[PDB]
Amino acid sequence: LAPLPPHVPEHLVFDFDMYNPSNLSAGVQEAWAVLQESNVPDLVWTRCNGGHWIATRGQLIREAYEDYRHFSSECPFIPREAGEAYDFIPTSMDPPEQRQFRALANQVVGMPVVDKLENRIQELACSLIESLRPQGQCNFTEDYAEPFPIRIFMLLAGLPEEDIPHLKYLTDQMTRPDGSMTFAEAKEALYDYLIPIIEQRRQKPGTDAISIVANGQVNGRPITSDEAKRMCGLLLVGGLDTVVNFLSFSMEFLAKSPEHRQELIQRPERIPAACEELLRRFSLVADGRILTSDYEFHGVQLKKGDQILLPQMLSGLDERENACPMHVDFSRQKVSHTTFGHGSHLCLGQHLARREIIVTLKEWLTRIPDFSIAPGAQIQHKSGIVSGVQALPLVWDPATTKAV
Ligand code: HEM
Ligand SMILES: CC1(C)[C@@H]2CC[C@@]1(C)C(=O)C2
Ligand SMILES: [K+]
Ligand SMILES: [Xe]
Ligand SMILES: [Xe]
Ligand SMILES: [Xe]
Ligand SMILES: [Xe]
Repeated sequence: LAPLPPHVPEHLVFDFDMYNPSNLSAGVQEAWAVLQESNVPDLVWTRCNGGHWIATRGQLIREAYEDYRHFSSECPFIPREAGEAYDFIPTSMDPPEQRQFRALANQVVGMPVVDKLENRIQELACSLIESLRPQGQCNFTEDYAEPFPIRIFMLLAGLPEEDIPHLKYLTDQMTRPDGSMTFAEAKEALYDYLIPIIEQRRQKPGTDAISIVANGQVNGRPITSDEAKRMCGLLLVGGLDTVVNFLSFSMEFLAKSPEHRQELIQRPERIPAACEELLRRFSLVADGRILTSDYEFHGVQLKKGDQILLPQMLSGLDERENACPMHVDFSRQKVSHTTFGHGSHLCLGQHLARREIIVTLKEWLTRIPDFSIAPGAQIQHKSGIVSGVQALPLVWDPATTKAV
């Protein structure tokens, strides 16, 4: 616990630990949702992880993401030493500077690229699920959730699959550190990996995502090698952690809810709507901003340099945004969330993520329509910048499946 700063009033101190929150055994989303009980203010300070503000309601989260002149992305991670070392592009830049790098990043993960990968995405999903289907069981996080999105990303980036354990280890240290590595060490290891590859693909340009970034232009002038490395590293982290973790929350839910499986089996055209409602309920990202100056925000004096967590996860769990927010309703009329962020840093990979989610749901429910959590298993979650599921043992009767 870190000393309460002079300017923070005692009545706003809620000691939430974003990397190990108290109620984690109830589920990670439920654990973060304690910040939205009736007694907790819209905006609290925690003395954990070096001390920082935490906006607890959607209205505040949205407002702060919109207002980049006060809430800068120059230092977006907690703790402060991670935020300070964080220099990925475009996330560590504010508009106007940030904008030129988004266009280039859209070339490698945008909707036209998803469209092109659509065949290989469908093929991999079907191939992984068919391999599992006759077994009547799997360790879902390791047997599908990791390989499906990771192999697609490695394909797109033109990187060998033998590199996956190394890269996955590093990305995990940046979002859910286990203590062995600081954020800055993990980041420099990722850069060290990328540097020779970026140099090779600048000499010998190809079709892969690293070539496209490394040989690209930003508003009409050549990207530097340094800029290319800082963008490629961001893309790697996005590719190796987000969808991986979200698939496991979604499948855990479906494994526990037969009526929700039945709804999608009966009406598969609802799968896109169900993806969105699962993105609200099992939102999993929480990063933030740093104050560029002293600023009074919703009755609370913030000091220049203060860090504020603006949990993208919380907005759609907010009762004030969505009635009965812990209930999953595929017919929910207005699904309101900030799962893919908000403002000028809106997720660039969201079209790829939705596609992978939708393809997974359709292809899993076609072949393995009925499945359950393995008898006796208690599923454990983990919290951090991106929250996750430690393991997800599933079982089914093969007699109920169908090869397609
Ligand atoms: C379930 C899947 C995903 C979720 C929930 C998610 C969430 C987010 C969020 C909340 C942000 C904004 C962060 C901020 O404002 O500081 C973001 C940005 C970003 N994401 Fe995603 N993401 C997902 C998948 C992906 C994938 C697969 C990629 C592929 C590389 C990706 C690439 C990016 C990039 C490049 C940005 C930065 C945009 C900018 O700073 O201008 N994301 N993501
Ligand atoms: C918070 C994010 C999900 C977003 C894309 C990858 C991630 C970990 C970042 O550093 C920016
Ligand atoms: K920084
Ligand atoms: Xe990518
Ligand atoms: Xe990349
Ligand atoms: Xe899923
Ligand atoms: Xe389905």
